[PDB]
Amino acid sequence: LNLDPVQLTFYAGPNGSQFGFSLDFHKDSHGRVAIVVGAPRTLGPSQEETGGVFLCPWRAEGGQCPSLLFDLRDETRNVGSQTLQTFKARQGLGASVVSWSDVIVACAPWQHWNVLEKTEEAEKTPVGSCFLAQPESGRRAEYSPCRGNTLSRIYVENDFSWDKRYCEAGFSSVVTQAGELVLGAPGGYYFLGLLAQAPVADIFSSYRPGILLWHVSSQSLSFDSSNPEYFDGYWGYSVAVGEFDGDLNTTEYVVGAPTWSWTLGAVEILDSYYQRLHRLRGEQMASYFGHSVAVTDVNGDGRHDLLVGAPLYMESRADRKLAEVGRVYLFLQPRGPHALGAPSLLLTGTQLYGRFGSAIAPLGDLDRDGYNDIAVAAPYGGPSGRGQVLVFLGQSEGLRSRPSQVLDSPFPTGSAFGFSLRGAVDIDDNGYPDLIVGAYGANQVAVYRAQ
Amino acid sequence: SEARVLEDRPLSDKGSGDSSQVTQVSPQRIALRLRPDDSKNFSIQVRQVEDYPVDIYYLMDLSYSMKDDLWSIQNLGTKLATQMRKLTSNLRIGFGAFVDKPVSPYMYISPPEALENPCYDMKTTCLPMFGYKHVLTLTDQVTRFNEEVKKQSVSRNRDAPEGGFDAIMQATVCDEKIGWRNDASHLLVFTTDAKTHIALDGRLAGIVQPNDGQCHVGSDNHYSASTTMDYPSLGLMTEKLSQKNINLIFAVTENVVNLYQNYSELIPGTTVGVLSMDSSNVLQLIVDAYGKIRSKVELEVRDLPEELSLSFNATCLNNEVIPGLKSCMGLKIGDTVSFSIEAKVRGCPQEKEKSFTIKPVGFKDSLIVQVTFD
Ligand SMILES: [Ca+2]
Ligand SMILES: [Ca+2]
Ligand SMILES: [Ca+2]
Ligand SMILES: [Ca+2]
Ligand SMILES: [Ca+2]
Ligand SMILES: [Ca+2]
Ligand SMILES: [Mg+2]
Repeated sequence: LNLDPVQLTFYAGPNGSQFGFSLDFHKDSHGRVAIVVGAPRTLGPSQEETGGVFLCPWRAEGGQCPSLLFDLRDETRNVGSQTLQTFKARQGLGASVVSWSDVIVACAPWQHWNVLEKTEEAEKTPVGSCFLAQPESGRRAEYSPCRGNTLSRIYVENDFSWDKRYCEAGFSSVVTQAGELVLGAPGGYYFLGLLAQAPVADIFSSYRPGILLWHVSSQSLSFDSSNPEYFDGYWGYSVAVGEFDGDLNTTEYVVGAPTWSWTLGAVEILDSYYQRLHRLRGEQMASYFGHSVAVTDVNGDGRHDLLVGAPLYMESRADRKLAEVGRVYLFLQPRGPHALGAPSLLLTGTQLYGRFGSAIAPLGDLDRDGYNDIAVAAPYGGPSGRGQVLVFLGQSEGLRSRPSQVLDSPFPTGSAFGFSLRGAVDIDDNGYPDLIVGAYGANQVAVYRAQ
Repeated sequence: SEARVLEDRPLSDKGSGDSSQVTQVSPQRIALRLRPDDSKNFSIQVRQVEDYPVDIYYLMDLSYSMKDDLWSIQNLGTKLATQMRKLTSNLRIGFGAFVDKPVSPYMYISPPEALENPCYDMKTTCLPMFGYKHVLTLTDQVTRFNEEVKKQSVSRNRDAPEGGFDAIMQATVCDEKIGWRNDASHLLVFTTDAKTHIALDGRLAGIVQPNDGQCHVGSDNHYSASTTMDYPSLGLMTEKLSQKNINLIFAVTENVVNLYQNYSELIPGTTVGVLSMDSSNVLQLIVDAYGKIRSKVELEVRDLPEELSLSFNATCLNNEVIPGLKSCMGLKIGDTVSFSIEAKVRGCPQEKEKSFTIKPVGFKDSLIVQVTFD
């Protein structure tokens, strides 16, 4: 409601670099807030699309950014009879970026891994392997919980138990307040999905350059399941952390699954041991249920509620019986041990083919009314199919179904405006959070300063 | 307040030739003149005629689990032609395919040897992955489907779901590429045995650009934008197949038939069936699917301005009328089913000329109703 669309700011990078995909705030020790924008298609040194991450300062006018430097060179090692290789071409470094405190974990979900043995091999599978850096201190480390030398024949004879080869680790990167690095690997364990948590401090303090295959002591991962219901969950598509147990000691893991229970979709809530506590099936099948989650306290009571996006929520109309307008569900959290049940609120879109709900961002007390507000994405909403960002406000009963403020796309058609959203950080020290939105079609990022 | 028939033609009985003037709906054009704050009604006499040419595009899944079904399609064209001949004297058959996006993590990109054939480790030869691969255009020659099959091979993708939705759009919108007839009823048979892919299965492969209704099949008979375009959604999948007057027929196995029968509710003009895992039960599936979709006369309204709405009454088989019904079921060949529509406008719009169509789903002929105000 107070996010002005007149005064804009435009950070652009290389052309044809898909800049602006994954973007985050970054607060230093002195309180200055920088911006860490990913760009999974920026060219590397070898004239190849090795991705990139640009650390853009806060400038009122925007412009170009100085890129962070990471090891973008292929590594080869010979340990015993095994030859370890890591491949960085077409890795999309920046496709999932997260920054916590003073550490930038800019992750490349497609850094491949392979192991050779005479004639046999472990296959170059997109395990995903993602980097860490501390620009203020200049310390560098890497982590990849799904690296193993198990051969193809052994996996075939065993029949695919504990298969992390297809992890794509770092895809869903959320860092706990405690300091634990949580990764989501929707391709692991027979292409059902997993979750991988290891400490950030252990990651920094247990990495040695030049060793491709090593394991952290504190690595704790999920468990494979033979349940035919669970097949192809993509479990880990978007991890979220919040208080869903009642005990402050345990930070529970909210995990989305686009496909479950015969192509329905689900959103699960599990503890630090990855044991199931709650599970919310999809209300309408294959309607984009199981991707977007946003653990935020919408009602203001103090209990962390839940949001789920569903941009392909098709409904009925009068002229024609089809209306793909997308829908954002609300699941409140009842007092006591009662589980989350029917969807407390159903937010409807209006523009057909609107793609409404592709990203949900908790913008905090945007109006300083006392309740958390969210901004639901729409890459191709609006009358001309250019893009919309719809801001829904929070209240005691939930969310107002009327978008208080809709931001139209400065960029031309095809920019996918509104794809990635981040909030709840005061970039101008004016008292209200300033929202930044990524559009990779225009290779630009629009920073709105709240009034 | 006049609704004089601007043009009307006699409904045909049997079609031996000159299909361009079948005129399966009467009246064709009616000029509507509604005074402000009033209503008017017009009569409709839809009647589907026998021997109405149709064209059928057989879209099929061809993943590794989809192999054994392909061993029973070598003579589908001859068998389908004989069965459909009893109900239509002119048939057109097409063929398509799909596996998934040829991209990581769906294909065997390692070692560089495996990039030419994924199934190298089990001593088998399979084609590289492809998202959509048009093979045959709809031609009235029966032998085209027989020759096209037994030439195509089977690819191999890792996960269970496939890129079927990508192939269906390229069937829907590439009308010139495949050869849709404008004076026929179109049946799209989509056969699969496993799950299918939806939107935001893209970021798992880095393929984020969403699908649009455009036709990206170039001169190579290939979905040229396979590795850069996303999957199509439900509104894209047909709202775009309603637009081309097309009927979609799922043909899926029992282990997945539950969702598809649960999914035809949100997409109209669709009849789900059960496909035996040897694809020996698809010939009877398609024939029975048309029988239900034919004797289910609906009434879809296109380009209806918001200034007015339509009220529907039905006069189905037997003189019994059903108020508040816009569709009749349980018909057969040659049935004449009447309808009653009352048009109500609010005041008088400042346009004085508008035109909307009253059309039976999947059928060319429609009532081009022209509404004027005075
Ligand atoms: Ca807990
Ligand atoms: Ca609450
Ligand atoms: Ca608020
Ligand atoms: Ca501000
Ligand atoms: Ca697949
Ligand atoms: Ca089979
Ligand atoms: Mg298969």
